[PDB]
Amino acid sequence: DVNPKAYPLADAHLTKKLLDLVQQSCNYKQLRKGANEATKTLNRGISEFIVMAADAEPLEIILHLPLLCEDKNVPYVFVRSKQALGRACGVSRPVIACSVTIKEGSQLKQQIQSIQQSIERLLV
Amino acid sequence: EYLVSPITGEKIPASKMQEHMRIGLLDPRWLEQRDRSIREKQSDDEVYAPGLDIESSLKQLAERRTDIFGVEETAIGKKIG
Amino acid sequence: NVMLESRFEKMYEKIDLTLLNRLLRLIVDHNIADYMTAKNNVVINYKDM
Amino acid sequence: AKLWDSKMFAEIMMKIEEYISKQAKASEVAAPEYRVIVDANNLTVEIENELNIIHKFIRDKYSKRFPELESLVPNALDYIRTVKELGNSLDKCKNNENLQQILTNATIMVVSVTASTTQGQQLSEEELERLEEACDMALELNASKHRIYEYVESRMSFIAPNLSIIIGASTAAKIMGVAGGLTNLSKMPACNIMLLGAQRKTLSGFSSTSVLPHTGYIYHSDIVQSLPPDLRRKAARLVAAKCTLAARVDSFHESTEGKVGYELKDEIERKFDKWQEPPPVKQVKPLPAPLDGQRKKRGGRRYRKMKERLGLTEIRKQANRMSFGEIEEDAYQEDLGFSLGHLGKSGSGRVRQTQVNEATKARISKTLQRTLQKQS
Repeated sequence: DVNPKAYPLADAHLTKKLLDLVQQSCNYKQLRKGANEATKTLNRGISEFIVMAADAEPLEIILHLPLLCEDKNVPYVFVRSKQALGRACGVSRPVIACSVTIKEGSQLKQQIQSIQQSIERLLV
Repeated sequence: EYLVSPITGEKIPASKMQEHMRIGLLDPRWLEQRDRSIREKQSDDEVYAPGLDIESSLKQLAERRTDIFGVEETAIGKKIG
Repeated sequence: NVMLESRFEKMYEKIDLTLLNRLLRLIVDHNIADYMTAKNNVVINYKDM
Repeated sequence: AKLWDSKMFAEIMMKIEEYISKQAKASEVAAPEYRVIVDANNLTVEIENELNIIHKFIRDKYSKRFPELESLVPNALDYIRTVKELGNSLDKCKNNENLQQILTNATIMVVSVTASTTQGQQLSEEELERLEEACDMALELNASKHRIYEYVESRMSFIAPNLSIIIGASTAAKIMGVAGGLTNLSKMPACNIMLLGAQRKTLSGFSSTSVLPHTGYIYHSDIVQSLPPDLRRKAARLVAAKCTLAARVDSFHESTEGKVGYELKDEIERKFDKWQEPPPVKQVKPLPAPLDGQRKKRGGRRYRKMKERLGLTEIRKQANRMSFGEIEEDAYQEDLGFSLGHLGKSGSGRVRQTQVNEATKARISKTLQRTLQKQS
């Protein structure tokens, strides 16, 4: 199965919703790909939420992101596939961490808030 | 772990997403270009002499050039010594 | 009275860039002098060299 | 008042924790050793944040004597050593003294030349004594930092076993100390890690390429420096990315054997070999055989535009005509025989001058236009 270290793992419905929102954010120029860009967004406090994969090997290369999310008060979730997450980001290469940035006046704000509420009530 | 194919509508195991997508969108222009290239490089006549012929030519040159090769030195064109 | 005519041998090839820059600071802005002196520190190409 | 008062407390704490570090080193060769490493790595940050304050204080104090040396020597330690060596007497033969070890020869001649026209007054004896006291304190702090780095480098096989494999313990010690901790190192993007330890070295009448910019400890690591200089930037980027991965693995104390580190080092070596791979055999393209058969070429808008561009123009049609027996006058010294022909000359048959055809106007390439747009 999946690594137990990724405890806030989303189910199929939330996985589909998260991938759809990630694709929409990519279309709106509101997404950052890669763990390094996710870390940069977290340090600058311009991240709505962080989506990271559960197939990263080793998973410890992105387990620092939950700590930064807790420090910066940003929701985070784990998806079951690093290949579908990359495809949602618009990149054929697998992506193990994507960050949805904050853009004032964006039409995705309501969907972003709904996804944040869904994620923040799923970790435990 | 079957993901629906966005190009054909079928289902492939997730272990073969990237390869199926790369192969699925492979232009037949690549096939015809490769066939053309295969036809060209397997039909051009060799321009330079083969290796044994090169060695034989160099041996003849050494025989007829004693100012460069050999022990004794005859004239430029002579072969006796 | 004596007439002396000569040349500064290897005048261009022996110009130190640091000293030239520092002497150029005296007559032009430090930004212009730095541009002119850094311009002489470029890769020189000739075919495959 | 404050920095001087806090200096004694910082020195006392550093001495106590250095005695603890020496005791730990003796014991190695319930007070676990990991807490000792954490204390030493926080000591590195404290020493850095005291050394920069001391350097700022010296810079403010020494600015009365030789205000320009701060720009010539941006490095804090080099600044302190230089102001110690020169002191109040700038022209005291110190130029050929230990300065050659402190500074590069080019910046040595630059600072000597600048000191030739210092326009700065001498410093009082109390100002002197304070300056040498601050310099001695800074040098002692640097020595303590070197001791702490040596101790941490001696223990890098346990705290960061994976990252030790890639760049070695020395570079590991330097990056861990400058980052502020293994945890701080992990919570940092690979782009920032590559610039760890970088110095804004002054360029003295040279291009910014000659004085390697945006290069840190990783760029000067053994594996990165072993490549040809034309590939060292990509090597530094790749090694920094893999070191960031290893640090993230190490901060969770996973793969303590070093399996992740060995895999990352093998990947780095494979990529380096691929960059060093000899070029493949490339076929020679023969000359096309001459052809005399008729070839049909399409027309249309594109053909019309190419015909308009390459086609003969009235200004060029008239410049190709030379009058018979009308010996003109030379209009270009640098190239004789050159003439405008019938352009603006009698016998052309045209009262008014021909206008410039705008279709022949000069224009730049599409890729060149893209580069110009990017430059903006």
